[PDB]
Amino acid sequence: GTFIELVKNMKGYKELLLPMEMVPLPAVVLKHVKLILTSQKEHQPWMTEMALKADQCLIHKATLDAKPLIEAMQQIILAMTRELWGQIQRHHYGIVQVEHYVKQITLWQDTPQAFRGDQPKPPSFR
Amino acid sequence: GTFIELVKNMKGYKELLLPMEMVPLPAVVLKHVKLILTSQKEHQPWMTEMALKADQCLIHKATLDAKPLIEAMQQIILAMTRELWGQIQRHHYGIVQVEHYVKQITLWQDTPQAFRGDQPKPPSFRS
Amino acid sequence: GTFIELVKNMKGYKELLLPMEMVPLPAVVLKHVKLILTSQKEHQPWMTEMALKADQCLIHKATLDEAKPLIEAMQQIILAMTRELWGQIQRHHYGIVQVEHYVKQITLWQDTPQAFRGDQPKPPSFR
Amino acid sequence: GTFIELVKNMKGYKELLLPMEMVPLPAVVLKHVKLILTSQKEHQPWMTEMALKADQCLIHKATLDEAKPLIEAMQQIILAMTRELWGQIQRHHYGIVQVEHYVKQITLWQDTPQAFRGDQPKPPSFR
Amino acid sequence: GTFIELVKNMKGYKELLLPMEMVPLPAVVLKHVKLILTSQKEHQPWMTEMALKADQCLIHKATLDAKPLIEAMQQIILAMTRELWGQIQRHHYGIVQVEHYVKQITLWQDTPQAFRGDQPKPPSFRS
Amino acid sequence: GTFIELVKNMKGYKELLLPMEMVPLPAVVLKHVKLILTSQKEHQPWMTEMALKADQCLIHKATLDAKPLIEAMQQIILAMTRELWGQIQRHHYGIVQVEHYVKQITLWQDTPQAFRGDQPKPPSFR
Repeated sequence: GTFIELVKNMKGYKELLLPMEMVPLPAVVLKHVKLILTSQKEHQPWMTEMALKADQCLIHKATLDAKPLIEAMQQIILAMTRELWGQIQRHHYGIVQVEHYVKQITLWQDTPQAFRGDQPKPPSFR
Repeated sequence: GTFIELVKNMKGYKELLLPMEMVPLPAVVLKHVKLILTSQKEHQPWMTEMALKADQCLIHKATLDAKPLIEAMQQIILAMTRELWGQIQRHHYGIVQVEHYVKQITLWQDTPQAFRGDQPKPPSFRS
Repeated sequence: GTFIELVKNMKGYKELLLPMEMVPLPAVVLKHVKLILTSQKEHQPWMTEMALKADQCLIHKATLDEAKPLIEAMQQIILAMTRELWGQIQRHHYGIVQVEHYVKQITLWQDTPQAFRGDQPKPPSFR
Repeated sequence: GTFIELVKNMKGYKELLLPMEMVPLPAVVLKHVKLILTSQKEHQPWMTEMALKADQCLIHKATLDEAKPLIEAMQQIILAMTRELWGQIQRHHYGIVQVEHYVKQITLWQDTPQAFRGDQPKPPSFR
Repeated sequence: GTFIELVKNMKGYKELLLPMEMVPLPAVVLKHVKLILTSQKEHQPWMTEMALKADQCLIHKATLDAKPLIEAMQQIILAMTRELWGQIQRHHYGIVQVEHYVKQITLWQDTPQAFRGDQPKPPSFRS
Repeated sequence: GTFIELVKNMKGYKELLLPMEMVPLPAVVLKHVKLILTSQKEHQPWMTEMALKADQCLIHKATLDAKPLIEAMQQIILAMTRELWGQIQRHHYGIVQVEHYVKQITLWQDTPQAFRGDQPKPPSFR
């Protein structure tokens, strides 16, 4: 995964992916995909990326129907699901709000529990 | 493939992926990713998207190092390269030029081989 | 800390050391050093000193990762550096006045008996 | 020095490290720390960081004053700190531009063969 | 090759050297050097650089007139011609045009042979 | 080496290479290459020439690990080192200053020792 490491060291880079624990489960994340694609018109390039991304999860899920080999796919599904959910948040809240929101989550989850305070408020559907 | 099928059944859709017979090998495609990512400044959102797909492809290749599982994964890798390779040409030529170039190949490929003629050349690089 | 004693009498002096229990583990502290450096667009002399200070911790981690007195001595140096590094991160993220003002409230809040503490003080907003 | 690599590409960056042979022994370096602090009348944030940095050396001196790898490791940390402390002393006494400008002349002067070096470069005036 | 590797890992880098499979033979390349150098006026700094490389290549060829030594030198000569030949095209076509022409060959060469198509032509000569 | 002779007979040509004796030793000359390339940004065409030139010396140096054949490489290393050092001087002092400085060196080194006087002052880092 050296490719992402190079980007993470670049100038003006802000992470847009939530921690694995905070990411929803599969399937339920896919439900939001239909609520966006089916409810959208005037196709745009980003809509194809999500479709070409969501369908990969289904193929991996269908593969459930070597165990170390199988374990790799399960991690991949979570990785793709984490990436896929980021676009869903990017679509609802835009891009700027997600940048600030993700930054606060890290601080609240990094400081010791004795001084965290309260979980930061997620952004609004503006 | 239902999700991609829905997108194709839309208005304003423009396919940007070349036929599988023209995409380079996975190793070659990853080579261009490093050159583009390494020689870039002022990180842009699309750069992260390209990197994430490259990371996913690497994991599958490492996993290769159960026949339905093995055979199915190979198809995913080929699809991943096609999606990633088509995104590279957007950076080199441009999305507008890619549409015509992909469209030209389709008519050229669909035309009978007897009178097919010379293959059209790729567009000019983005300035 | 004889040098520190030479700074207490100075007019504009402040105690730039958060409680030892407040700071997280060294690994997490270094993680936020990259984010502040990566996010920053321009350059100031302070970040260069910050970058060098963090680098020393990694060598100490690698170096640490009859000898008990020295092995224990290395840990104390690493922890002390983390507090100083963690102080800069907090002050930059929130502000010098807010951190010092916040520290006094929480420091007194813990001292007050639990039967009358009430609620914990206001955590500074990221601004 | 991965963090340092993140600062080289920055526009306003300079190499703030004099040659190891140029700096004196640690004891002499700490001696001039008091003079700059004692002479100074007002307070700025930089001296507070300088005071803390010097204090760490004294603990290392006391701490240093199968164990060979760690004992040798402590010496390297002390020497590296002295260069950074010695750099600040020189820049403050003479100036940032003069020190960097002077370093290049002397660095090249030594490289030139003795048969054609001539005379040593100009030592910066105390101003 | 560390030094060249460092340059490739920079921003604004543009490779100007063709693949070794396309460079002419060393004798042919030296032929163009004489024509350019002989038919020139108002000596320019780049002219000296081209001449010096040509002189170095000649010495190696004369030296040919120990297998690791002999084999290693032949690789140097081929590299020398590639570096020298790439510099000739800068004078004929131009640096800007060379970048695209070299870039076009890379995509053309990387594209699968089945659908590779006609080889792109060189740019127009500098006026 | 007839190629350089043709250039040396051209109009408006000024030598920028110091005598062999005044040129530093190898390796130490290479140290300045790193201090320039590693400290440089916004790659420029000349930076590639130095890299493609310095690396040749390393290959020749590695060859140390037929003696008339070997002697040829040693002379080549000095020749390349002399050429490589000229670029280093050209980078620090520019081009105009080096032209004048090299000219004075020749006069001081050509006149008899009874009338040389003092070695000319090398230029400054302007």
